[PDB]
Amino acid sequence: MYYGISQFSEAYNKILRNSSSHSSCQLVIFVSCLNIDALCATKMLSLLFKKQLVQSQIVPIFGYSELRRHYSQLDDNINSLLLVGFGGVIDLEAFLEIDPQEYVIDTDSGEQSFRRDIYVLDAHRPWNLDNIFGSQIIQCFDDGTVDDTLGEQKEAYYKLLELDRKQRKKQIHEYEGVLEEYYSQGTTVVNSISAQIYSLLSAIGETNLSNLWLNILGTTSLDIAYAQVYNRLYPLLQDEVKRLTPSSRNSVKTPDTLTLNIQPDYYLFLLRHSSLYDSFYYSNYVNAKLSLWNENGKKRLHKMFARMGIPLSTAQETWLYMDHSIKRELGIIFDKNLDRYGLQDIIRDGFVRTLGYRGSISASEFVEALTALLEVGNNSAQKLTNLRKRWVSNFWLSWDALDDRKVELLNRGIQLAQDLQRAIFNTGVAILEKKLIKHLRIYRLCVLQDGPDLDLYRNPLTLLRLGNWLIECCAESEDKQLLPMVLASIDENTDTYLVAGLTPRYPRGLDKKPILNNFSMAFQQITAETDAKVRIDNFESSIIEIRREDLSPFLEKLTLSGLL
Amino acid sequence: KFRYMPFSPAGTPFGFTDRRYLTMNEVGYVSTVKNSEQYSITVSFFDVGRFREYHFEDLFGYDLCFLNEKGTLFGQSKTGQIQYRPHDSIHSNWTKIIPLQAGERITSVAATPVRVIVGTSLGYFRSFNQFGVPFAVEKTSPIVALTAQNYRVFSVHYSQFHGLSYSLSELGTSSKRYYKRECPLPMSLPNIKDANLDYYNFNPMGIKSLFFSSYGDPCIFGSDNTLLLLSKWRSPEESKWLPILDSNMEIWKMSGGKETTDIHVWPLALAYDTLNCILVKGKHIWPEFPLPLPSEMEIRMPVFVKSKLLEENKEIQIPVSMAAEEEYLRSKVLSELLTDTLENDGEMYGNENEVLAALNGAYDKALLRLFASACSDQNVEKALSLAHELKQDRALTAAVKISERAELPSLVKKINNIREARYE
Amino acid sequence: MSLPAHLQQTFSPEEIQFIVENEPIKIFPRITTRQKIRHTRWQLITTDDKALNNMVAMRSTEVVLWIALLLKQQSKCSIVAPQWLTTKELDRKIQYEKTHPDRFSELPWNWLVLARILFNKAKDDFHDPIHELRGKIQDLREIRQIKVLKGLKYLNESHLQLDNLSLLEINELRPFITEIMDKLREIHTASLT
Repeated sequence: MYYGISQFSEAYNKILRNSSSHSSCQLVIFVSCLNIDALCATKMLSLLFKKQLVQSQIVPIFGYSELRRHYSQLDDNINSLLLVGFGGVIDLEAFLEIDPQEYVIDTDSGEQSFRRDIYVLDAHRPWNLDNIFGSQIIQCFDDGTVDDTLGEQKEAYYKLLELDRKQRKKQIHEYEGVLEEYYSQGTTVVNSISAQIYSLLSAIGETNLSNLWLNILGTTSLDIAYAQVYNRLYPLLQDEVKRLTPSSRNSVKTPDTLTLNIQPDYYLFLLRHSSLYDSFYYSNYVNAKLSLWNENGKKRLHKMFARMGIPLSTAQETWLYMDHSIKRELGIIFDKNLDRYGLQDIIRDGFVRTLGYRGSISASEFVEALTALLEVGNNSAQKLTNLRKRWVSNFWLSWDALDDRKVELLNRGIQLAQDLQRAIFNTGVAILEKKLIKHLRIYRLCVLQDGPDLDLYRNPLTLLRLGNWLIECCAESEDKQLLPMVLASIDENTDTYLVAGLTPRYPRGLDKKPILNNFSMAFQQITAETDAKVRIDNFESSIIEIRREDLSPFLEKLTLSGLL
Repeated sequence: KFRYMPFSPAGTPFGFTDRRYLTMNEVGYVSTVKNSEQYSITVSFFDVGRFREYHFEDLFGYDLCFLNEKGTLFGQSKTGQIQYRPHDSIHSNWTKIIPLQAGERITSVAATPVRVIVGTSLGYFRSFNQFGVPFAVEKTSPIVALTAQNYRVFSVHYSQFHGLSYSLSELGTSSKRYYKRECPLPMSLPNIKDANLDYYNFNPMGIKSLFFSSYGDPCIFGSDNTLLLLSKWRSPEESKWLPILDSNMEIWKMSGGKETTDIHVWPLALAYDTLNCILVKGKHIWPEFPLPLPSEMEIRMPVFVKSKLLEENKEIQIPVSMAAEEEYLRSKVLSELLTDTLENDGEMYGNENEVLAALNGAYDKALLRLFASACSDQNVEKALSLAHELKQDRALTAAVKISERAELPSLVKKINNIREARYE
Repeated sequence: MSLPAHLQQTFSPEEIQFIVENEPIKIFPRITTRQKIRHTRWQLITTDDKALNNMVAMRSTEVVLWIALLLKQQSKCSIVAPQWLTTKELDRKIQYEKTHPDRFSELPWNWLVLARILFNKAKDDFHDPIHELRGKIQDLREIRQIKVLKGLKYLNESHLQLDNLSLLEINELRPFITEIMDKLREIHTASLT
């Protein structure tokens, strides 16, 4: 459909034809900040437009309210827009207040052209049909979803668009019935935005190891929450590492050799940058298998190190200084022992980059560093705006850390990630010890009223770290039914709760068709029904804000909702 | 008995690695990477203004390639699968299978703006048009190598029962001609340790590359590391092969007279006057994946007596008689190639007539530098022969000036007869 | 004043780069700009225009270094390192330096500047492995720095001779050698009647 995978070169050549001149800046990229995949996509896409000498402006955007503000004030000379990581699921023609008649030029002939193009690079679904069919200005990129999945919706969309009494009743309610089933699907991410732009670089003939690393980083960020998607794309990344890696083997290490191997990348927290003990203690997956919040879980961890034959005094050494024999024997120690605890799934092959003599970083460890930069790198309308300014300001810390010249900023990130995961854990234990997860039949509720350094959880990403930790913890327990989870946290200064709706997921080794985030409808439909004050402006529309006293009325109508 | 292997110009073996070049020439290069029982092929261009690189995954395991300015042709030697991929992708790719008998293989493939050409180890020769319509089946001596440039096709044939031979063709959109059919080819096969044998198991003929020069005169670079260019081929009764680089000698010369084993030439194209090639260094003869820049070797006629160079050097200095003998011969052959191009094809850059004028200028200056040696040794007879071959009437004034400076008044009078004879 | 104090009597290293960027360098074009007998054109005013309108892909040509770097910033060129940036020629210069304590070797005036430019911008275009070239550029840098420290024992009222010293090696020493020889001259001429 709009631009299928076969025809990304035509959309790119259309950008060059429309927006390349030495006279002016003509291209704007709007990127959702608070999304690593949109960050790695936009980094690749800027290195491309650098090499083509296309004068461009990148604007990081927090949410839909800022998208309208920034679009409203675009200089009329700007004739191409990229919307990277958002806007596929909203009607952009309605939302931005477009009327195509104010944008059309050279209408002659079975023909149109327009003074602006709006290219949507988005991996979320269900796609809004008035973008994918119902507009000539908005120009979505596709992984293949539309031709493979939307053929009944295409037909239903047009027969209903054409039809502006038995023969009518018999058909208008068939086609509205197809759209009414197409909406009333929950949200999901089905691709990485970076693997889409790498398949565009593959069409132009621009692939190299720097663009491949950004493709691996952008795609790795999915693994925590969309494991089913990482596993589709992972086979395709292995082939590209082989294709681009040079001939030499048994090579001497030199300050200039970049090597991007595929090798064991254990599912542990910041292994190469922390101790072997903290690697297990702060891992989501390990915590979920050993029940590691309570002190019998901590006994199971020591009892494992003792049985592996690693002293606690060695396991706690920083991984560089930990001894040369353990670090090469470790593959054999894990292949012997992890099976006893069911930790067998920790063995994984991943992508490991090392540059010169500065020591290896895995794609997993690098996205933990880049997210920690977005999260903590630095009158309610001012109290929101001077906070959303901070989250736009952090985007450029994560951006600059993608550069190899700036390893000191990556090393800030790798320290911040270890400060965060410790705070997530010290909060996640409080929730499980104090029994704060209430079972409400339709969903599970959790609400942080008070606690130490609670002022972290007002960033949408840090709330999702704690969400993904509580989800892994539940998803491995064999007695619990899988249920949607609502996680709420107060800001004592704004006097709102940040509320996040979370999908459950299957245990990390079991191998089904996906499950979808329908809080994105349930929150809108309850909001439209109530007189309560909320914000529904975030790009991940599973996340909302609500004033303190309105929350209990809101949850009281959420449990009644048939939409979950 | 002899074993037929698939050939592609400048392609390399896998050796111990998981990757090789299927081909290289003036357009670009192609490499294949072994990738868990399927392959990935990357096609790269030396001109990035005209062509955009691409890659695909190959399920079939192609081992033949030919790359030109219109498309890339792939073949799988053992199953007879061929595929043509045009470069604009306005035209579709196409795929076909050609009928191989038991133990038959495709030995090489080529493409022309209007034809795709396939040759096999039993010497069938199958033409398809540019869209995959069969146009012919000939039978020939088995074709061990093919090349094309525009409408010209050049093939090398070999069999135990026929010896080495070549054919040269110009198939055209109209007025098809075969210039030579199966004429004998004056090129050395190898003297049949693993540094050589891992290459000769892959390419038994030792043809490192087969190409046309940029002006469309055939070239071949054999196991003997000598570049042979076919002269005057547009008129078959006057054709000859010229050895225009002895590249072993030209390496020994630049490494200062060390017998040098760690360096090998790998040829890509002869632009006029200069072989584009990789100089490979190390114990394998062929280059590796980060393809080094094509170096340039200027062509040199093989008139360098190594023993004389040894005694006068004991950076290499070349005796000024030997240097003048080479520049006179090199200029005489290049001026004949340009002259025949300009007369039969016409110029493609306006410069070519100004190159030819400058090239005659280097010929007469080389002959006068030989005439000085003939005067120094007072061989008036040798001097008069050198003066008679001299072209410009204005350069023959220098011959009489040199003969007066040498005080050889016989040469003065004889040269004055040449002035009047050539004026008439 | 009109000119900043740190420029008043010397060049900044960025002005020493700008001077070196005005030299010819050999390249392999990856674009054919040459029109056939069977379009935009360069029209420059400080350098020879006739070399750029006649490029043919992979036949070498010379262009001014600031154009080679501007083409190499796209994929549209590759820069052929001079013959003296080879591990053979650098190792002959290192041997010369060790063998002749009394003299600097005949390296070109721009050798440190051009090594630093090409190792950053053209890192893939060397025939030798770039870590051995960086290693020998440092070996040469260090030997010449010893010979400079020996030379400064002779600062004088009359002159010095510094035959093969690079422009970048002169430019670091300029505000020391000339400032001290200026005070030795003032102390000397003051003594005269």
